[PDB]
Amino acid sequence: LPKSVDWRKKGYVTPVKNQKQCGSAWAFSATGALEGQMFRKTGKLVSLSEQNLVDCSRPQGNQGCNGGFMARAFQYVKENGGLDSEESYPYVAVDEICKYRPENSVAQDTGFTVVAPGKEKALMKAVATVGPISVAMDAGHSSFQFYKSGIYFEPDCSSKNLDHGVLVVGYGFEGANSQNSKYWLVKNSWGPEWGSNGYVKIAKDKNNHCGIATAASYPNV
Ligand SMILES: [Cl-]
Ligand SMILES: [Cl-]
Ligand SMILES: [Cl-]
Repeated sequence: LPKSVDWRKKGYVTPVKNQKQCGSAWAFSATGALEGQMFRKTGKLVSLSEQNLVDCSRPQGNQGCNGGFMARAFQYVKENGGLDSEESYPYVAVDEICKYRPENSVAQDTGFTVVAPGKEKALMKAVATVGPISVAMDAGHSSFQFYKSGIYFEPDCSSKNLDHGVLVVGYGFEGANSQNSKYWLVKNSWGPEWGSNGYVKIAKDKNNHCGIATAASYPNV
């Protein structure tokens, strides 16, 4: 596998978004993964609608602004036959009536692939071969809220009890040795002002830190 990967440098990733006061990170994680796969398939980067997922995927088990899961979102896109663009179905950060319009669909998936649970090496293979990967993590810490620089490492982090969905866009390392001081490149949905331009480096190969490889998945397009 490559010593480092950064799908942002290849055009696969949209600018950082902001979920605001709605518990929809699962939807931003899912649109980010679908944006990358649609780019890999067509060469066009098109921002996708989180609101479409918030409003319409209750049957699949999502709860809108009260939480959800990325795999359930990919399930909805498969069952639904499509997903609207951000532009045609704008984000308003509250639960609303489903307004899915097939004529505005710009994405599709046939299901999704699961990374083996807990395997950082398996997550590394998927990031390297596929593109950006949806992942769950434990983000419930002030140290995460005020993250700014460096490789994030929080002793209080759980690898099992997770509460946030994010997007792994690559991986890398500090210094000249590719085998140490490793990190995951993670896209958040708290706006560009949060973190490092909306991104965070999470410690890699430090026993599945914050659960990054516990529940990872990507859409099949
Ligand atoms: Cl999931
Ligand atoms: Cl840094
Ligand atoms: Cl940056």
